[PDB]
Amino acid sequence: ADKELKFLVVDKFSTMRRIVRNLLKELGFNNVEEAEDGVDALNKLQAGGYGFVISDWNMPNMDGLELLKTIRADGAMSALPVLMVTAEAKKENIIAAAQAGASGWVVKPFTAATLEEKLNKIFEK
Amino acid sequence: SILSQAEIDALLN
Repeated sequence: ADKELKFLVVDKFSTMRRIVRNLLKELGFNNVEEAEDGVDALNKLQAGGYGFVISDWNMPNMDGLELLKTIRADGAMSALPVLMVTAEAKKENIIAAAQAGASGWVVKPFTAATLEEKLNKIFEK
Repeated sequence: SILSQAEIDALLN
């Protein structure tokens, strides 16, 4: 993929954001921005420039599902890739997310290999 | 019902 692709990493924990950012760096992706919740994320996204979103599920203010639905209904970002990275793993939620258009899902804790593979996968697709 | 990465993989990845 375009090494210049702009990623948005959304998670309440800076440590998790750090992990994701580092792995992206490993893959050759350095154009990364961070967000603490769905609202901040959406705010940045609407400002323009993004090519990929990595987000947690349960978040204050605006959760991953709402973020996802909002993105999918947007006139410009409807197809924006959205990778869920979260501790959440209930069948119901996987379904709802699948239904809503999530591009992928990685369960925390994840191995570097897992995240990287899923990433590559989405780029595929 | 908790799905494993593998299981989830079958529907989302």
